[PDB]
Amino acid sequence: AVVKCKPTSPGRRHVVKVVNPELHKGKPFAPLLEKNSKSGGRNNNGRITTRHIGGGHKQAYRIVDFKRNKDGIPAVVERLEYDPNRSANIALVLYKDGERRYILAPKGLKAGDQIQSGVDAAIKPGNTLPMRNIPVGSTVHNVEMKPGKGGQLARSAGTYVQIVARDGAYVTLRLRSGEMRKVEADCRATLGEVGNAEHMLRVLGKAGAARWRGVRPTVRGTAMNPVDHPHGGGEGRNFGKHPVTPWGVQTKGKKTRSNKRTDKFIVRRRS
Amino acid sequence: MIREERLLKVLRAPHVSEKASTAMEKSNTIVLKVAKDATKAEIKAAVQKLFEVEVEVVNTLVVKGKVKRHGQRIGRRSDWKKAYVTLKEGQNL
Amino acid sequence: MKRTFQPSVLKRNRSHGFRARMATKNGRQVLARRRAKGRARLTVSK
Amino acid sequence: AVFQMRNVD
RNA sequence: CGCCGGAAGACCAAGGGUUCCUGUCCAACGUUAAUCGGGGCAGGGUGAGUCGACCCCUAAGGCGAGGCCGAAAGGCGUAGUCGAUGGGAAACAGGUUAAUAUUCCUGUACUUGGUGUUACUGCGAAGGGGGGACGGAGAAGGCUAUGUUGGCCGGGCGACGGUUGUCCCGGUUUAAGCGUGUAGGCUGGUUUUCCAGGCAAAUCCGGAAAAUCAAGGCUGAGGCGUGAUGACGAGGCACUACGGUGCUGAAGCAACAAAUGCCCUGCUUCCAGGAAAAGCCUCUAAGCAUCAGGUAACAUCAAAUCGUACCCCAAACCGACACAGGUGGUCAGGUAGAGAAUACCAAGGCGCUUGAGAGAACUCGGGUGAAGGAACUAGGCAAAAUGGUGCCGUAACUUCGGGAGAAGGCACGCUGAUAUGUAGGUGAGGUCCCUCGCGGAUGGAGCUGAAAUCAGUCGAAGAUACCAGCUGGCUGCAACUGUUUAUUAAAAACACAGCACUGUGCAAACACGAAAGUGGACGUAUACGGUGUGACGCCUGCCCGGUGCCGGAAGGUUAAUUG
RNA sequence: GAGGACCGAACCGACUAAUGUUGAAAAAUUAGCGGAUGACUUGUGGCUGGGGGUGAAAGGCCAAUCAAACCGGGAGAUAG
Repeated sequence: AVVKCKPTSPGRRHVVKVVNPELHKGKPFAPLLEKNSKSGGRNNNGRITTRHIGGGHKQAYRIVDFKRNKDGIPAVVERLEYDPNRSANIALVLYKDGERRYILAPKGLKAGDQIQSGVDAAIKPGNTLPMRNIPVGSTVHNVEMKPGKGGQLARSAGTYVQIVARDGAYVTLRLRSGEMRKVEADCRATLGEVGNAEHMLRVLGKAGAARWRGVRPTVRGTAMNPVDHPHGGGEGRNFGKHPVTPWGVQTKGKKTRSNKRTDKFIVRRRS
Repeated sequence: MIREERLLKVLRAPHVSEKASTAMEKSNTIVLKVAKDATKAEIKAAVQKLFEVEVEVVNTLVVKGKVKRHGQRIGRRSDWKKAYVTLKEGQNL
Repeated sequence: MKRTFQPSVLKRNRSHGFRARMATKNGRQVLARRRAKGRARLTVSK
Repeated sequence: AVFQMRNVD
């Protein structure tokens, strides 16, 4: 339930906060917390391998149970909690043995829900069961790319992946990008979709809003110099040159992809 | 500990001064130079036998040698360790 | 105006101390030249 | 101080 | 006499390295003379179980057994190790020196270990859990540092009209520790049984069933006692190298105000969701199991090594100088005031290492000026002016927050009365209730104290000093807050949220690196990179010939290769 | 009690003008100014090393020097 900010002073007028009242305010479940120091975008060489990354508020990473290895055991939600690292909300479910692990939150999730991973598990949202048991066309997220590896697919908020086919050991998936890709049926996946569909609505609303996100200001290359960027000079803005990356790779209209090994999995290019 | 021979070199020379004389007539703490190393305990044992008097408490400090110079050439002196051996009611010489 | 020289003994020994010369093969060669040249101070410290 | 500038006549 | 007094006072770290103290000296050092000095020479000075370092632990990182990789040098990195700007046990008052004091002395203490005696008893990791362990902003409340007034004690009857009184001056200071556990804050406690969890196990944590009871516990300033029969103490008695040393030494209370300090690592609230490990509290395992060990009372021993002087916004550090520059943290008095602004003062430190004159131009820093009031000038440049609080009132326009303190005015001192000090705030005695405490109600003295009305009064001027917005209109540009050529350009330039295009399915694209390995990211197309444009509103037309690129695979053309 | 909110010290920044120009100072002082709860400032300690680094982009900055730092070497380079 987004609420547009009132125009009290500049840098506040355009802001649109995305409040989430059902979230449980308070200190995070401490033992699973661990350090996540900012890299600054630099590597071991100390070179800036990736620009426009630095600064921002400190963040603490939290482990999440992608594998859902505890099959059979019933689980119950305790409370939703904010995750700085990801657009998707995370929830601290309570296993019957008393063990606790974070999990991505399905749109149908509420406090006290009886979600349960397992091969024999009933088909309700929030469950994580292998796709071989999954009916065609159901909304699916957190799909493993490899058997038991975790679930790299559809981790982002509002994402969902339909399963349009099941022929062979593989099961075809419909990615949010619209790109088609085969995946083995043995891989685990979560039913339904993550509920943070309101995430796109945020618009920051000020120049300093990106500063805590670790984002750094972008300098266009036409404003630069020929020695620093291929674009530049010309005395008074200008342009002329065909657009390019600073390292000279052609921007706009050049597929940089070159994997070959994974082309077998690519049923179709994204549209 | 003793090892009598190590103890003997600790008491290389007494260090008389106008301030030290006041320490003996009032605080009853004899003042003398000691070895560059050693410890509070070894200095105490040196007084227990050779000075044949009981020690109350030992205190130590290190005065840095003042730099000297003559022309472009310079000549730093040498460091030495002062010590404060407080004496009990049994003090003599 | 602030001077370029802003002394700190802790930074000095870490950057220009005898230990830094031994940190790499290139640094050990630096000491070798000072010795053949003859010097009162192979490095600097206290 | 020496300065710089240019003598463009 | 004059200056600072949120410092030009005081302290620590950084850094400097005897500049500290004393005697003596004046060649050179000091922008002058110099008996003086941060100068020459010599002597003296730095006292630690509990201040800090060392030590234990860890961040960003560095190094790195093997290993991976690279012509060689070398690069990366595991287990490890190092790394404070962090965390981790414990000393406070008085006195003394020419210079050092939480170090020595005096008084009262405290922590962690070794050993011994006695009592009780399941003790034991590199492991599990708990704890340590943390954000921004805001709101007050309860207190202390500290201040004012009164009381008390000691001293003073005034160089000139008054001053034995409602007068003047000074003091009224006391810590750690220990006992007490309040103002508050947090949480329902105890017991029994069971478990797919916490790599092994578990009495601990967690989960599940019951029973019982309602206050069980933790945290916590400060106050009150003790510490304190003292110590300090204005001022005297006494010797006196006139630089001081011994002895004695009165009162040592109350009320109010009160913080930026404390309770507070709290509470409330908001996204931007807020280090790491050890010490510490517990749990067992491999084990010992009458032991060793564990806990408690007493006694004893040990707490080493190193720093400790001086300078600390400067004459000593950094600036070639005894240089109008630069340098982090801590201590925060009186009056006025919103205030750490500013003026005058306390404590305290200084009059800044050339002076004495003369009173020309001209120059620099200021004051005032009759008449005019931008006529000056590239240009209202510079000066001048506006300036506070309370109240009245305030247009076009707008994204309905603005514009706006728009503009434009009134009131402002002192004294009396309302009320010999009011509204309020603080709060004693008396009275009563108490599972009886640092209680509550009742009660209202005393103290403190604005703001207002009326009347009177003085000056040319009462926000009188310092302090302290000039305002309005049209328009260009950029949305705005910011950032930018350190050392001639602060802008229309850059950034900007937003919009769009394009690349990317994860061992991603991209980037560093001959590689290995990292970053992206411990992210997953609502994500990330690149490019363009630059809030918002109205929108964003046409052209693919040329150039670039995508898509397409027959044909034309064509390399190494085959010969 | 919200704000890259308002006035305004510390703090940070350096728009105007005078003085200074072998200055007290190889960029300061004086009288005004901007920001001052944040895209803030700063202490301490690390990281990126020369055709490279870093840059809210001035080709600025990298020890008073930067359209390619400094040191040593080739080197007594070449110079019609």
